Amino acid sequence: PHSLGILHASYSVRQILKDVSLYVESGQIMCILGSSGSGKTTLLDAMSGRLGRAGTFLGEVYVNGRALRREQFQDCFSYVLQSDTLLSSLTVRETLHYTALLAIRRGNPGSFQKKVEAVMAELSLSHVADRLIGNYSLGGISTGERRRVSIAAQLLQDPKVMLFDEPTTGLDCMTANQIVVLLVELARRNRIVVLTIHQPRSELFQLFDKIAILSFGELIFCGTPAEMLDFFNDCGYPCPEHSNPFDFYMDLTSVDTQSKEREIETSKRVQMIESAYKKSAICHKTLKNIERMKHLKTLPMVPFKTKDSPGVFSKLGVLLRRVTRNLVRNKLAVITRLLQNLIMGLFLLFFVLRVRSNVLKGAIQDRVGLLYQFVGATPYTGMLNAVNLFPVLRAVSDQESQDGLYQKWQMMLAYALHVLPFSVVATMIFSSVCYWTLGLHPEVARFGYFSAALLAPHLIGEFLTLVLLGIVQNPNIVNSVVALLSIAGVLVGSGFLRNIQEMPIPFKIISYFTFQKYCSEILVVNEFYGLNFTCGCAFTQGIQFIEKTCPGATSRFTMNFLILYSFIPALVILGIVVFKIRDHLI
Amino acid sequence: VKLVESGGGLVQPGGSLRLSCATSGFTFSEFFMEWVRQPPGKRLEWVAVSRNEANDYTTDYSASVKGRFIVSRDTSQNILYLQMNALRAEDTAIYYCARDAWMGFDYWGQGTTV
Amino acid sequence: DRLFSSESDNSLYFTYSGQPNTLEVRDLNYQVLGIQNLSFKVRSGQMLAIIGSSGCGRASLLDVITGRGHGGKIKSGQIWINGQPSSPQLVRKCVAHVRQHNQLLPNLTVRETLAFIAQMRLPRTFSQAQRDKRVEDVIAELRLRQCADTRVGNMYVRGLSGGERRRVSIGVQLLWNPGILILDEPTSGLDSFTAHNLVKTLSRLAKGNRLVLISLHQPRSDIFRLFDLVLLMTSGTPIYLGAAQHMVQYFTAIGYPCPRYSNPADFYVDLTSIDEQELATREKAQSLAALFLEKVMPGAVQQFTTLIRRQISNDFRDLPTLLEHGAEACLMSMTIGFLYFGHGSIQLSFMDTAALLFMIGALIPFNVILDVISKCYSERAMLYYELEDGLYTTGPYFFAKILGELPEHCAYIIIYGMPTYWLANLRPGLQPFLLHFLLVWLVVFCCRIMALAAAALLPTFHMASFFSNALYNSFYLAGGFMINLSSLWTVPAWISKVSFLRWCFEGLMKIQFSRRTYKMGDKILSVMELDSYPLYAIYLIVIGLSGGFMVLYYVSLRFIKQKP
Amino acid sequence: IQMTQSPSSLSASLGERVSLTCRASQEISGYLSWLQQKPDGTIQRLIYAAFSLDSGVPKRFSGSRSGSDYSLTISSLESEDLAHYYCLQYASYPCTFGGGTKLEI
Repeated sequence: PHSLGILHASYSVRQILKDVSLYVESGQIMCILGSSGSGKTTLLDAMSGRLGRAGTFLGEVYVNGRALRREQFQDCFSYVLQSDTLLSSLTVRETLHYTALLAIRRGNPGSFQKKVEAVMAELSLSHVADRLIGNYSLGGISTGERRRVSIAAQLLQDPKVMLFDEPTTGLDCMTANQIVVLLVELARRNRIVVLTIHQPRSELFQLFDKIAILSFGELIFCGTPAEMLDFFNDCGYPCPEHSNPFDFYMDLTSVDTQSKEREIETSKRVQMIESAYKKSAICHKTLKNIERMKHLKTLPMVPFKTKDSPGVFSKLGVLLRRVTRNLVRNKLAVITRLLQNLIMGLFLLFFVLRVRSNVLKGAIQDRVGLLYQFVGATPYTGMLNAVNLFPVLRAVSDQESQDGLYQKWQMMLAYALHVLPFSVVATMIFSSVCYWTLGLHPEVARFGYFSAALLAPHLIGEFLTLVLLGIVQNPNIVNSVVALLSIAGVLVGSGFLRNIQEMPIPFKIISYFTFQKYCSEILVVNEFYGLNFTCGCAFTQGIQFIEKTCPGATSRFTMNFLILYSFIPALVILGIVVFKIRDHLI
Repeated sequence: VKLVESGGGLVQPGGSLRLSCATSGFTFSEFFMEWVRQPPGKRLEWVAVSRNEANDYTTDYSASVKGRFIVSRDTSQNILYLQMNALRAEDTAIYYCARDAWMGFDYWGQGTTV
Repeated sequence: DRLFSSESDNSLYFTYSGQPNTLEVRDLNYQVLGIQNLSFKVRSGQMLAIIGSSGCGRASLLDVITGRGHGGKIKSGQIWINGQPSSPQLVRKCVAHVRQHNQLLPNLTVRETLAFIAQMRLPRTFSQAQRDKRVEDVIAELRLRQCADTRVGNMYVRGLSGGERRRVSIGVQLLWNPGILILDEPTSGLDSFTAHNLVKTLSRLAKGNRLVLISLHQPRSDIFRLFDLVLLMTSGTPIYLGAAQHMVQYFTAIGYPCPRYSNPADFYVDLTSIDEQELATREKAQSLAALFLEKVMPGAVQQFTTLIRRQISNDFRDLPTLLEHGAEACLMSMTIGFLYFGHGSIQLSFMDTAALLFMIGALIPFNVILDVISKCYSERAMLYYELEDGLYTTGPYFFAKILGELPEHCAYIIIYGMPTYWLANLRPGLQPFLLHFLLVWLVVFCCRIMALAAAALLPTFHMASFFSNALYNSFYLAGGFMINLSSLWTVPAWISKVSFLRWCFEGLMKIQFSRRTYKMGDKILSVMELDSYPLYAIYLIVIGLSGGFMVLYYVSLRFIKQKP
Repeated sequence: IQMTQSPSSLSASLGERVSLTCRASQEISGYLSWLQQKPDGTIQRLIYAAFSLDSGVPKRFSGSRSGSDYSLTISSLESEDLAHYYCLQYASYPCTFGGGTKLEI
């Protein structure tokens, strides 16, 4: 049987862990308790090997006699999160199949489907295999079913040592008891399960095999609950009848941060308990067992995962198909994506509704206002869609990247690839509905040019919002910054109401890096070229207004189009770099 | 408000003595009753407290005299009593009779040498 | 009992003097979980702890006891409070409610908010010395003397501990000396020792001839050991009612012994918890429930002054908010100045000046709307709780909020309007500058009132923000700069007639182009509809729109409830 | 909470401005009282809450606070000031007293 061994674990970067020593075997489940400043999450992250890059972590970790290095923690120890970020518009079977494809690479999907069926039958998830996840309060699956689906997705990689970060917090009593029973069964099924509970119940005492208590990183006790009660009785603190020994022992080994004397009293009590535990025979037996397993050379090799490194293009295609199925199965998402520009155009038509030919009343002013509204609204709609649909995918990617499944830049590329055609179709239908109704130089070439000149800035703004969401966590600050940047661009770079030929030098230099200037130039060349004006009165034709706004735009229309089309890969590379630094600065 | 202390004299170690604190000029059933001592070469030290009628005339003592001293009050005569046991060893002081402690030690008494 | 703090004071400095309050409920049957045949009777001096399923969905049992509730409202029983039937006036005059979420201003200390609550609760007959004595007694009763000067700030601020915040809330809800105290989850999110201290404080408060009701979902062992009276509520039906120490004896006598080393409350909760299996456990809880029955001033002006003083003290001490507001205002002003910089060899044209005025008029309303919506939704819950408590009838609260926002609004207006008139090289002089300043101030005030009305009209933050953005876009498109103010058939004309942005742009045009002839002023004013209304007419229209928006906001505050 | 009062002794003549310093081990939020123990034995409180004065107390006594150090300023001293002063706190249980200061003429 396998065996996990921890010797003198310590985490400084301010001494979060102080001489942590644990020892777990196969068929047993170990629970770890502690206060808020106990440091159990840090210990779990150091055992899984995630937060070990921010600060130094001492101590050795022996698994089946062989000591794993700092790079062998990820492919051997599994970690289950607490947020449980899952896609609502996806079924359990499809999610497990996508997870198996991202983790395992064998061949035809028959083996993957058989493995998914076996894993679902192991956790009794066959009754919800053809049901959407959704929300527990909106009619979907319950929180316990979501936790079971997460456990199944984590077990798809066939692990042997599992870690859980508070799997019972946030749930009811019956759901927590069922989760505890399921974890006990999984541990008894030839596996190692090390979980942490904030405050267990009374019936969860005789179900665990080993109970650990940590106080500010110092190991207070770790052993069999029977030996735990024996040691707590011999130490001079007998547990009263009907007192929930869990909470009693948690309060006995806690620090009261309310006064200056009670704190010192609790500290001295904790130190005395730790000193009595260090001189006990349980720690000596644990150290002897660890030393024996270290120099035994009888146990088999270290059980790693059955996952193999897949191709980058395969993971990209799998993520693309996953996000496409998630977007299609969500009617509201595609509805907003295809109707935001339509609602904006209808709101503009409710005010303008027509464009006349009279220099004195509504000849150039209405067109300039419409173009300004389009340039200020398309990135606004892109940012709205991004803030409404990306954060959940960002959370899913952040949760799945720590397990070694895929990278975040691949997720961003798949998101861009699946958002390109929907936005293209939305802009196309919006232009087909609104550009012909307004009657702005009706022509097929002008129609296509207008469609492209309203589609490119939309994608530019959407990619900028994606970059800002990848660099800033809070979506509200991202929304505010994107709105401010779009307003500044449409106010400075756009030569509609600023006369760039007279603006100062710094603003003129800043406007060269903004797509609003190129968009305005393209719109002017497309609109004010093939029509004349009359007053029955400053200008007479459209060429005069073109030369007044942007003189050399007629000869640089193609260059502006090329710049507007090449601004997209620059933003893609910027987002790739933003994600490649975000996956490290966290 | 006037506070008069009585019951001071020469006693033997391990004996028993009872002090008397006369209250006049204020409601005796609405205010607290405090016992403050003073060693000949140390600072002031609170001894016990006699709560009002709102607390069912409960008593409380410090960590140094808990179990040996017993304070009681007479509502009919408005006279505070303090039964002292196992005295003359270290409890020799200039014990005073105060009125309120949470609202500031005001309207002190005369004090007697025990 | 021996592992917690023992160096405390068991004295009661602020007790309830009066007749003992009684609370008797007879056969309570709530419908939309499933309260059936609920009956209990408590008197002053006892602490009733409702453990188990103490809720019926979104509203707890203490909410329907007091008469509140988010779900259904049909009743099937009787509620007797102090020998009188249940009524909102009785529950507002005698019963006190302490919600789970606290309502405290972070920019205020404990003593300041306590004095404010005492002034807003005690009648005008009590002098200042009596209010100070009451505040001191309330502070000494809950042992809050070591933090009377420290701030009570919430998260992201220093403030104090959560237990001290709960104690401050209890003192706020206990200043007017209530007869019946009710708290909903007081030990939620607190430390174990802090929860024990809070339970001891509540027990000491109930011991002083008072009635305290506590609702806890999963009480600890030390919390359950200090309970005076306990009521086991599972799926709305009661199982046991009496002393906490006798619950184990009753369960042993009925034939359900408690196992050694197991919490009694958790065991008795998970033993009769409903899950074919749902109906098997339903008859078990009904059998235990059925067998248990067989065995048994000061005034409006004073309130307005207190409210405006509290608002001023909370606003003038919020350093980060004012700093970020001034920073964004200075950024916008510098952008507007350096973008339309008129000083130099080349001067501004007519279209440039028109666009500058239109931007000055229609760029600040977005940030104003955002800030006002944020400030409203940061205290909507506190305002609703204060209105439900019965402090004020939101009559003078409108004027108090207006006069408290006026200083910050004027400061923001000054900061936004100082570095914008000289950098743009506009018409020199004092009278046109003062007129432009007053017009911008009035327009921003009208936008603030519109944002207040939109926040008070819709309870959802996202829906209110969307409605405000829609109104802003409607007033932006209705301006006389985008659609020429001539291509409006029936709807956009009437929209622009009530749009403050159009009037602002018209006033700015009439002020900056008054008898000015520039090369390529009167011709553009003739071809547009800006000359149809003089300056004082525009000012009167803006004042009337502001008054109408204020009336709408007052109506929304008086009629529409500010449910969080 | 330990109350350290400084200095332990002070001697001055009539007419000078004397000030006694009393420091608390913890934060009392201004809950401090000043006592005056006459040589005859009768004690009388002069200043409560470190800001207000009791009834019958002359206006020469004043209380101030500078951070965590409370100061009792006595200006225009007479010959009737020969007594002991003890600073105490009543913000936290139990109520502790100070070291004391023997003011002599």
